[PDB]
Amino acid sequence: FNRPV
Amino acid sequence: NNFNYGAYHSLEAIYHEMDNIAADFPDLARRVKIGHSFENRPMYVLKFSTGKGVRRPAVWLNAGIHSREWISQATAIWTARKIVSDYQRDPAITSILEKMDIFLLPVANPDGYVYTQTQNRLWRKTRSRNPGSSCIGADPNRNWNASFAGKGASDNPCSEVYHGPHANSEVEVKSVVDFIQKHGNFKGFIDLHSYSQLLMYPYGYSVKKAPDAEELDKVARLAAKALASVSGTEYQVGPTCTTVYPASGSSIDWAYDNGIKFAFTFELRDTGTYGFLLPANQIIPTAEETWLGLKTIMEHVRDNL
Ligand SMILES: *[C@@H]1O[C@H](CO)[C@@H](O)[C@H](O)[C@H]1NC(C)=O
Ligand SMILES: N[C@@H](CC(=O)O)C(=O)O
Ligand SMILES: [Zn+2]
Repeated sequence: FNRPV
Repeated sequence: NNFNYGAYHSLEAIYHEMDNIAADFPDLARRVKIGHSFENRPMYVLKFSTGKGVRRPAVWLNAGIHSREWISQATAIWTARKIVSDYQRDPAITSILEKMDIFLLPVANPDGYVYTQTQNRLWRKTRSRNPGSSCIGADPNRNWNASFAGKGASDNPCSEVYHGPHANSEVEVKSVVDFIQKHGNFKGFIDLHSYSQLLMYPYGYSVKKAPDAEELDKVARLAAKALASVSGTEYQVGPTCTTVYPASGSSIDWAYDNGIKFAFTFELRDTGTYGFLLPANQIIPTAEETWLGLKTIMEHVRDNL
């Protein structure tokens, strides 16, 4: 992924 | 009634359905205001309880702390309906409720959620003002007093992981901290996020082993196996830091460091095909499988009581 979850 | 659990909904619609659940099952479910958001929206939980004991053990179920993770609030409101529907129809949830209260917070960041519905679907943070900055909001899941301002957070208010000026600076987080502290006797704290299909336990702020790691991993693995039994959805299990990334100031690390033993984060569906933008037709399948995971964890709390 490229952004936090 | 008139609430489609297979659709995404407005904050007002969710709060209305919570009121409907409390009204329809008044001896089991009660809606409790625990605080308010930065923009003065109420924060509401549902408490499910069958006993008038004092100091009854409790579990806290948290969702929607990151506003773009819409499957979390949708899964939470479905879970509210599932608990009331299945009480006295399923011995598992009935005996869970026999022994413990359940508190459910479907929208832990109401201002962010409204923002995702009206302005920017990918908003993550709160909507609090940052003096000296035009950037808005702090990451509520870096704002807890658990190695605050440690790894995986930022001092920069423009960051998606900005921790805020001090622990509990976000009133949405302070509200939950204050309620749990006053109420007492929490045995579980489960935080629902998305996405990645992960079931994790402490710690995010350090690689050190939680004293209860062996048990938490065993329980998470059983829960993942139960979750996979519904439709085959596979989850990975482990401590936050190595299973997703370092993250300080997170909710489950604060709960565990404050003595709440069964502290878990779910990262719900999917694994990146749609990411945060999970289609509505996956809400009920996600919520159905997640329920067997949540039930497994709560069965374990029950069996320790
Ligand atoms: C955070 O926890 C630490 C534990 O060392 C304590 O000293 C402090 O009072 C807490 N801070 C806040 C703002 O709650
Ligand atoms: N794994 C983290 C995700 C995050 O806050 O970035 C959690 O516990 O929610
Ligand atoms: Zn999240």
